[PDB]
Amino acid sequence: ASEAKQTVHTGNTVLLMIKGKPVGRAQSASGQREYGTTGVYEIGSIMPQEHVYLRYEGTITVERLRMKKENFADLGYASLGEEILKKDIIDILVVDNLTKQVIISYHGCSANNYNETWQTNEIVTEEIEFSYLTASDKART
Amino acid sequence: ASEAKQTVHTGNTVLLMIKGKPVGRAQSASGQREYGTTGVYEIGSIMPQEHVYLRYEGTITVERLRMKKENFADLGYASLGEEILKKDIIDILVVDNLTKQVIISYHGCSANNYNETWQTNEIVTEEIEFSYLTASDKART
Amino acid sequence: ASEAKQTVHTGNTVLLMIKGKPVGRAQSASGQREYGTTGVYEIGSIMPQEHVYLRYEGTITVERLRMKKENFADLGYASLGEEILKKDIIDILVVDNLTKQVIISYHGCSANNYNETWQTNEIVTEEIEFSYLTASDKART
Amino acid sequence: NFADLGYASLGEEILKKDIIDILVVDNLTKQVIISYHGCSANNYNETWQTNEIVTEEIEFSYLTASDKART
Amino acid sequence: AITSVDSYLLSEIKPRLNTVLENCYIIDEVLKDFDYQTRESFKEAFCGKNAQHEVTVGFNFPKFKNNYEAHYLIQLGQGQETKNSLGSIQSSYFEATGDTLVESSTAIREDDKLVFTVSKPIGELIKVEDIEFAKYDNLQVEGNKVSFKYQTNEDYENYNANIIFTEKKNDSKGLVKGFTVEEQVTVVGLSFNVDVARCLDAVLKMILISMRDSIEEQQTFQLQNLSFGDIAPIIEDGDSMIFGRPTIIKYTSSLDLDYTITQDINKLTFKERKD
Amino acid sequence: AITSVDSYLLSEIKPRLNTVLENCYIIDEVLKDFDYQTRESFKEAFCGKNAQHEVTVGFNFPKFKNNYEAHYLIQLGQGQETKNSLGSIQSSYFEATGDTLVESSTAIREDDKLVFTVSKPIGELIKVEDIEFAKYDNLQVEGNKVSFKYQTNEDYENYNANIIFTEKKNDSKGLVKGFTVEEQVTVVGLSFNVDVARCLDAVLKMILISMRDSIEEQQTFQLQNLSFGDIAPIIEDGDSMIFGRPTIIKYTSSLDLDYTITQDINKLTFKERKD
Amino acid sequence: SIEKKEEVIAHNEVVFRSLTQGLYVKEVDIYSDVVSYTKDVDEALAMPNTINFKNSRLIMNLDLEPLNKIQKVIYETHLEGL
Amino acid sequence: RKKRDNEIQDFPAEDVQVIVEGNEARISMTVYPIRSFKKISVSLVYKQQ
Repeated sequence: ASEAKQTVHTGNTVLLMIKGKPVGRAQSASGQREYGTTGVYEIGSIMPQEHVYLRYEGTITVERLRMKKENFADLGYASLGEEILKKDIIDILVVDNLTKQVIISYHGCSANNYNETWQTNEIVTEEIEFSYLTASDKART
Repeated sequence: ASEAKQTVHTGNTVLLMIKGKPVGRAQSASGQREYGTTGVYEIGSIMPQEHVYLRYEGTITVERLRMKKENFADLGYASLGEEILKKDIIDILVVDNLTKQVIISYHGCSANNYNETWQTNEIVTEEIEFSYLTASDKART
Repeated sequence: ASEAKQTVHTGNTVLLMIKGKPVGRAQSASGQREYGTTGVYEIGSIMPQEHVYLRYEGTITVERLRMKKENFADLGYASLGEEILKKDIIDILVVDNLTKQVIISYHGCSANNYNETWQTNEIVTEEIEFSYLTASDKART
Repeated sequence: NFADLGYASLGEEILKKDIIDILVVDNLTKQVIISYHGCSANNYNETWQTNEIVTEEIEFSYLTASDKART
Repeated sequence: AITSVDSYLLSEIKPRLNTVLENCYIIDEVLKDFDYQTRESFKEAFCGKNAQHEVTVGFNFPKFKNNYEAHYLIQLGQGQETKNSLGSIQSSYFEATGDTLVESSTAIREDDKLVFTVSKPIGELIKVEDIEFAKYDNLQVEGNKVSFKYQTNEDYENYNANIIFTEKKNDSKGLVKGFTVEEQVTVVGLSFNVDVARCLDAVLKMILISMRDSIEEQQTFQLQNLSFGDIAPIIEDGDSMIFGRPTIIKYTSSLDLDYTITQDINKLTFKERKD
Repeated sequence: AITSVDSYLLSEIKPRLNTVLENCYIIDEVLKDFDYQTRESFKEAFCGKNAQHEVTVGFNFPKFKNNYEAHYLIQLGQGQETKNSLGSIQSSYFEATGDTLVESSTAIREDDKLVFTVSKPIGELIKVEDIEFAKYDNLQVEGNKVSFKYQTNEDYENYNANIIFTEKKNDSKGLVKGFTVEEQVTVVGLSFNVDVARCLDAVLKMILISMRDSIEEQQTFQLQNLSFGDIAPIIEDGDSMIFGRPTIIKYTSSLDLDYTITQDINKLTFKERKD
Repeated sequence: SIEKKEEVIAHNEVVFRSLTQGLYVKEVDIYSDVVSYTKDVDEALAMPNTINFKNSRLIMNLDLEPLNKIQKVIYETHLEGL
Repeated sequence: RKKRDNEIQDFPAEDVQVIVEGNEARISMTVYPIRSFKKISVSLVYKQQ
């Protein structure tokens, strides 16, 4: 039996896709958003009379195991030097394994920092952190 | 036997409710309040002569497992871009499972930051932190 | 046998009392005091010629399990909004279970911050931090 | 306050205020450390702010300063 | 108030289990996942008011024989102390209070008030269903009845309500001494047919869920943690084996005692030093 | 909806296993690593629609004999509780909903609309394959059929599609109470020839992978964790030993119950204080 | 004799009974019209016997005998002499 | 919220009443009306010096 009213997402029901290509052996991803809320304090009140949105900052991180082929450097998505200046924006999509419907998409993603670890006793891993213009959860049912 | 004089609250005796809707698969929530107490020091005393309240800052966090439906983004409570500017305030209520009486309510809640984690070996989780104008524990017996 | 010359205090020989009322299901409490000692350095010496007391800062924290009744909010000791401004000072007493003699008392306690945690797998807990004017260990034998 | 206590004035009442003498004192024994004679006011400043404590400042000009009665 | 978890399980299980097996609709919801063959055979056997076969429940090491066709078996299990409190103090009360009860009542027409009557003295009220008595109502308690004023409530002379209240015994104020105990209890279903055991275990899981809403569970027995063992042959020395899947239930509760205080201060005299 | 993992394994395995053994191309891909001798001997025995020998599957402690030449054996294993939720609440629904289904349908020509018909009432729609209905299409559901408007979609009178939908039962809104259970189940292949066992285990691993795409697995049974034991002689008291490599499967699932609400507020009256 | 007694009314409700069959109402349709009937007096569909409920909807069906129902539970003690 | 917007000057928090009865709810509450400034009376005294 399978009652959809209580289902949740997991690692086996999600795909990470770039330019249609599913990135392989991807391990984890985290998303952050900051609206920069600030309160307004009058003289005759310790309490904040109201809150206001001021600034939108958002970053997304991706952890991956470096495949011998189609690594982020080979794919051209990342960069290692002045080649970065010629790299255009990208959109990173999280799409449902079952229906292939979209769960959340990040628009105008741009790379922030690049990390790779070479270790003796463990598989090679690399991490990338992007900064995006806007997020979207459209194209739903 | 059940002597009410010693009972305490637990995860099985509490409900988290928004706009009447009970949020599903909610895991944890924390509440913080800062009165900004400061002392007054005279010249002829190392001791603080008195303390005074100056500033009220309060935040509440919520941890949840992303259901495939009725997630904070789908519910319209959260936001992912400029849609936030059209989102009005909300009130988050913690209500007793037994009696449906209120334990504590936060008024004029506003969103501060949004966090979601996609991981391979664990269920998806998301965290939201709100900033509220005032708290209340009224409507008791 | 029981030789009092070596006895020590423990959780089973102490009571935490406010306004005569013993607070129930209290778990822990910590007390801090800072005299702000500073040295005096002359030109012809690297060593500090003397130390002097300058400023007295002290805080006490209390951890508790939120009983369904007589919680810090219901007791009126804490506050959740502008109600705080009408709350007067209190004295928090640590008294011996055996003799009901006093061990240490804090005078002119005032609330600094308020923390409460709602969790799924554990009993609800709340923490309060107070700032006090003076401490006393009088009324002994 | 100084305005309440009359040690300082806001309006034309200042012309009705005489000189003032200030002393700085040892707390232990109420011995004198230094004294200011003939103090008269020059500047008076006041501030109000949302979450700070109200701060009152005043500037005094004096005729002489003496440190006696110590010995 | 030392809590006998084993007795509580039996008290809750026996009535609720009979009710669940009484109707067929609930059983279908419970056994929705199981195949048609096992589901209906179990229903043909135990389900319905007209069921010839019946389930039984009892404690371990009885000197008689149990219905090994289908039976619930309980044994006390381990216990542990987890959390303490300063001075072992839990709570302070001004009134000697017993259990917490839920009762149903209908409003009665007095002159100035409408009043509900309850089987025992009210002591501490907790809630009347979906009423937020305002100060002008002047809600108050008297003996075994609770009263609220009549005016601008005149449509409610026939109001039918549920009341949550506590049993009052004495005015002797006292303290509570005790601590929290983490206790484990074992439960297992028994049968000579494995399919029955699996259905039996699944039925148990549901009523455990329903017990999460009970008054005793909400107030006294909290923080369920369930653990299931592997299906095993409980017995092999017989014409056929006995199969059962043990389950382990964990609870958090307080072992409390009442300490009464007689040192009530009423007088207070100030005298100045002769000097 | 208590989940019988053991039944789910049998339901998925029996059809899929027969299909895999039916063709030879898939088996070659599965057994690509194995040597030629073992690979073809297994294929000669079980592979193909014309296979005289056949594989069987069943639960433990049966009173009959199993085909010990090649057999899959299952036993329930342990179970544990891992994660809870506040008030044990999982979800809230406005409609009584059953299983989630996938059905295939062809568009039908109505006057204003093109409609698909499904075997049961639609309840909640989830997806129609590769259609993003715009607002001008005015997608809506009616009974057991789903409809979208005809204009600027006229080429699709014969559209052939798959539909994902839920079984609707009642309009009685209710809540869900339950928690998550971490369950382990054991599976083992049996033979009197070790080579067959190794091939048999490898076949199992593949269909477990394929089950990761199943509707039930994606929605109900998540977070696979597989663990393999060492090849051991299951039996020694006979003319020849029985060899089998046990495997352990772990799952995460919810033990849920439906609580129905009848307190539907419809009227709302405001009255001012008499004073 | 009686040493102590008290009477409390648990419920006051209105129950629906068919005029033809005499069976009480067990289940009803979307608009509270009957779909199932039962002989049980107590299991019968019931609603509070309050004026506000009447204004909030007897109204719906014709083969309908709207009956009132009341429950009395009595607590008593005796000292039976020898 | 209204007080924070200065729409209402004061009110009793504890005076509210709520009752629920099947599909109906009754709500009762009180709020103090605002009072405007109406009368001023003045007198003068003339004196020498």
